[PDB]
Amino acid sequence: MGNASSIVQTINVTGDGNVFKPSAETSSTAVPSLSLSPGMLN
Amino acid sequence: MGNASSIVQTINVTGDGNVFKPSAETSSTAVPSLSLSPGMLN
Amino acid sequence: NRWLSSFVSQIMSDGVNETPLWPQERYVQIAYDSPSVVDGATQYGYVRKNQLR
Amino acid sequence: ARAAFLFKTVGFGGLQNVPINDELSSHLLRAGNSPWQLTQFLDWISLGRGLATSALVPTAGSRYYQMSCLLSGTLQIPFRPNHRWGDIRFLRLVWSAPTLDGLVVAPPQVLAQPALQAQADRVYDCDDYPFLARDPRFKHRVYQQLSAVTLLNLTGFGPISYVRVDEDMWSGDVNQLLMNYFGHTFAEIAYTLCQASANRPWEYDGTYARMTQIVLSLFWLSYVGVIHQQNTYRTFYFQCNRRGDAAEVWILSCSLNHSAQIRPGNRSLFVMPTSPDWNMDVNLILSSTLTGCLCSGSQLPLIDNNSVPAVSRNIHGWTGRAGNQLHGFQVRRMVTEFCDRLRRDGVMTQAQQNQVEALADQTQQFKRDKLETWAREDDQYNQAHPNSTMFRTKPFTNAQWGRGNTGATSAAIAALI
Amino acid sequence: PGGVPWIAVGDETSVTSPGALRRMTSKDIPETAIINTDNSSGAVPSESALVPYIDEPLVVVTEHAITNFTKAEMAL
Repeated sequence: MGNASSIVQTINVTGDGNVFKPSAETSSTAVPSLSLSPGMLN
Repeated sequence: MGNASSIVQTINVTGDGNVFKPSAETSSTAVPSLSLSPGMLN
Repeated sequence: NRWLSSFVSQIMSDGVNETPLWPQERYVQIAYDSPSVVDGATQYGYVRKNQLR
Repeated sequence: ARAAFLFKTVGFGGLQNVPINDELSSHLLRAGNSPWQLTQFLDWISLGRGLATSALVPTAGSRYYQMSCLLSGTLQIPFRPNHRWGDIRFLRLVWSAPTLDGLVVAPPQVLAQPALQAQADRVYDCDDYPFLARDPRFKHRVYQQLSAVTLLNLTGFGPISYVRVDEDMWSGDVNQLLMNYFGHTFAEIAYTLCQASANRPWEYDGTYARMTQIVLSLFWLSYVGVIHQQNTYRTFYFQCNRRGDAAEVWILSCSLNHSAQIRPGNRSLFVMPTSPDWNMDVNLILSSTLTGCLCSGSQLPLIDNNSVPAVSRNIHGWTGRAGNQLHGFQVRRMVTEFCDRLRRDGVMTQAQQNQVEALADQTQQFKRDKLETWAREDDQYNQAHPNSTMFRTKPFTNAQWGRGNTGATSAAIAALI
Repeated sequence: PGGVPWIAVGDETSVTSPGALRRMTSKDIPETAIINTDNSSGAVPSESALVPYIDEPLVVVTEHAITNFTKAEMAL
């Protein structure tokens, strides 16, 4: 997961100042499931 | 309801005039559960 | 002259400006990730914008 | 020469909105719909010959604060990012024309629509507004009053004035112009200078700017007591027959008795009153107004961050990391400093000092009582009406009635010479 | 709707490209800051020295979330 940029880079993956701080409040979520029952969708 | 007491200011649990009459239409309910799925909540 | 007339017709044709650059009389604004270095060379007139990407 | 044009708006004094309402706004715009009311204020104070008063405007500082509040509450409409000027209303008032020429009653549709909720302690840049950017003369004319408002709103105390001593300022044209004000008073000189500045913005190092700085320096030196009839600055001084009076009058004068010795160089500093009784002192407000008019194209030095509250720090054109300190004083103690300096110089006697002290004490008592009564009345009105809360005077606290850094300020102003 | 709010960088009435938008923050909308929160529950301290003053991000609340979180208080 290396990186290299030319002239300039708005983000540096291997640079300094980044933060890795897992927390219960932040968690991590996506869209796993939705409510699509036939009767309720109509 | 409420075992024994003697105040008789606003309501009298041990007094007269109260009615205990359960029925199907009245039933009894609270807030047991809610729809808090991550996908729906977004 | 023919090439110039064609260019002016292209400019005056219909459409919109699809770039995030718009003119102002205050100063010449330079995007953050532009190859230009004129701001370093000069001392007055040019301003580089960090939020303009 | 100034390069950045920024200004700060007034902050809520404990309320949830700008301390002004429809009644006060109408009383202010009673005779003219232009929000720029410097000339109207000059007419209202009536040359400072007496104690001005009214039902809604108890003091001159009251009107000054109300002007500041009105401008702060109204200017936030065209300075929104969309930059529209006449689509929203503020207290049943709308701008007329994009060039910010006057305020009029809102149309029926805008009256039905909700008004704008203003915010506190906003800092704005004049060049952001397209019309102000386009027109330089208009911007320079407006920025004088904007600078006066900023100088009043920068801290929680009274207005700020700038004092500078420099021998190279004097020249032939300056002497010729200064000689014409031999018998006039400070109020009249301020009136004429302000009208001239309004007619034409001054340049960086013009005759009018240099003479204004000289006049301010002379007034402050005379006020402290370093310069008097027997010790003059190039045969010029200010005379006050009744020191400690409710309405003091200062007259320019010349004397050939003696001229003080001035060290070469350039020195300057920043002065302000802290006691609330500045609301009834026309001279201090006029000095602050003159400094504001100067600030249009002069780029005065920076003010140190540690002397201002947190919300006023790091303003691009006004505050900075390392800047000059603000010296605050109390009028009653400064009177005693004046008397003591004159007595040490040997031109005043103990009985005269005692008379001046008694008069000053009486004046302080009267002003304190009146200010407290007016503050209590304002509090009661705010309690009664919860939807149109207002303030008639800049809020103050009980602690501000005591002497502060008066001795240090007097010493610094004396060392200026 | 849902997601996060976006604002036009610099001038307005000029949003024709995706590069002219940036995420909105509490600095742009001051009444979403901590200091302007209505402290009817007493959670926020009343001491001025204990209240943080920093920039914060913003998110969009859906009506489903609104209804469910409103119905949550009925249990109380």
